[PDB]
Amino acid sequence: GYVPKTSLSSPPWPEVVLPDPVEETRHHAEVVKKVNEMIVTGQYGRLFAVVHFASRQWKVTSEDLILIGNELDLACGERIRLEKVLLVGADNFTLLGKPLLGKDLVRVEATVIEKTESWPRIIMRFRKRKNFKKKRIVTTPQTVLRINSIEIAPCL
Amino acid sequence: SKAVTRHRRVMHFQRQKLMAVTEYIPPKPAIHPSCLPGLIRLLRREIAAVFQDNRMIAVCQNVALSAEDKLLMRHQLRKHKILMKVFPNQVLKPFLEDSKYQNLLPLFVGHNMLLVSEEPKVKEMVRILRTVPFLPLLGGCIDDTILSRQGFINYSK
Amino acid sequence: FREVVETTIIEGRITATPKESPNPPNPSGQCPICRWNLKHKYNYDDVLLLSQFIRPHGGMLPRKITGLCQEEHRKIEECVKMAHRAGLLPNHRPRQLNRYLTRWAPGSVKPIYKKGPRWNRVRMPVGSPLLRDNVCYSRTPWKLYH
RNA sequence: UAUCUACUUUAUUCCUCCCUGUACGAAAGGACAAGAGAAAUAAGGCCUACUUCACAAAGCGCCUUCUAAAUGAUAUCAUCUCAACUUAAUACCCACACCCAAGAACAGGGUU
RNA sequence: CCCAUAGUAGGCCUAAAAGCAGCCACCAAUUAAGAAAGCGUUCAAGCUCAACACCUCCCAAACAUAUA
Ligand SMILES: [Zn+2]
Repeated sequence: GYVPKTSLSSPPWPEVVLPDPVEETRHHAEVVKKVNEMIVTGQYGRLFAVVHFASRQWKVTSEDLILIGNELDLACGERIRLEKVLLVGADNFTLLGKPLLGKDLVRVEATVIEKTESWPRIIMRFRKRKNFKKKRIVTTPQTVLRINSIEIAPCL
Repeated sequence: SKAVTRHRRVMHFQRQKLMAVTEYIPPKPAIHPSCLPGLIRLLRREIAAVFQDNRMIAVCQNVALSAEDKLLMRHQLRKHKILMKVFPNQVLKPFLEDSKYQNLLPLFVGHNMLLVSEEPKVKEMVRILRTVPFLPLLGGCIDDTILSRQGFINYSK
Repeated sequence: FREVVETTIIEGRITATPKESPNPPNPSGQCPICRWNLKHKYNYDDVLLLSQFIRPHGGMLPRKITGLCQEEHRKIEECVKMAHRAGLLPNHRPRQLNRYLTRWAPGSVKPIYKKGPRWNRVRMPVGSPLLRDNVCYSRTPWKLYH
């Protein structure tokens, strides 16, 4: 089944040889052990989590703010554990879940600061030659969360 | 526009998509197939009878003449009981191996005409061929012995 | 091959006959292309394949001598045309704009002064449609018209 | 009675003559090209004369006008080759006030 | 790519019209060339074919190679 080396003999992409799963699962065990040592001995600096709060993914560090487009029905000042964190990164490692991380691994806290309304937000409809002109003004409720801490735990 | 028109009417676009999706697809084999693997017996009986007839044979390249010139050669050899035979070498190459002529297999190719004989007037035939500065004598074979043209000088003389 | 040596004397000398490699991987193929698993796997780029079918003054060899397929003789004939014009056969001369994939003879093509409407646009031929059935390792096939 | 858009200094031909009444044809016939001429138009100028006229502007006046071969494969001959090889824009322009051949105003030139 | 003689200038009609102005037969010789399929001649003579021997100003720019 030999073909001599022409342009179209072989495919143009170079072949990759993926490593065998014995040495590769052993290698993964080495890496997870390293990173778990960095989480034990506290080598990391500040973290960022990607959190699936509400309907969307917020990339988040500690000490910041998120404006959410609905009333959460909590009192201002209440702390909240955001579940559904799906990426956690430090300077030298990340951890990403399939699709979410373990609750025993990462803990993201956030307080409610304020519960506002939005700025007034116009909804106008108009069709020409039809005398069709409606106007509405909508303000959605909003709450602001202050992410207090992303604490990480050695559970690998 | 009517349903029958003089020009080919533009189809609706889903009509045209149906027509394109339901086109004919011919079968393709894995390997292309092209890249895979009476008069004759009249000549056999006739010329095979000429094999047993002749005691002496000769041959030339008798293509180099005119029609009336081949008529002159036909009459001047009609003066003898020698015969001249224009026949395909295509069948004559299996003729020789049938007649056990291994020295005659490298003889019969291209334009040639047999001069089958039992009585040699071939010296006088050479006397006719000496007046025309072409048409050489190709070697013959009397009684399973080959004649070179030097042998035609010796035997014909 | 044989050569005709002359000086007045003219003789013919059989000189330095090559031979094909001992093991075709597909014996009981028909064309020398078919025998070596190259039915769709050559182009105008690869000149080691093209040069074996070319007269030393650039012309093609006839189909009877090479013993090619009819299909592959037209394909090699076309690829050799497309490779002389890309300057990939510089030593097949008898004795400057860079091109490649040129279907037609460069001195024979009228310029497109009125490219048509979008539904009848005169396109520019690139490559040859004899080389449609090559192995495309892309998903989109060869665009033969630019 | 012009508001807006757009715009407002991007060499041909005829006749004559010669070459030549040669080439070519075989006789009848009869070249080209290139050259000299004379015209005409168009384009761009100009006023020495002429003419309308007169510190000037004009024309009827003058000036200038720059695809075809060989060779040759597919298809061993040949073959003009959507076969390959080889061969056949310069010019132009560029740094107060008074008079002006510059000019609607502005601008420009000159003012030794 | 070649390769073309002979009964014969087939009879009748037609000035002669011969394979080729028309009717009819369309047999035959060598190994094989039609009483003839196209040029061609008043008619001829000459040329090929079948068959014998070798076999108002164009209008996206572009781009044929990386895994759907
Ligand atoms: Zn093949």
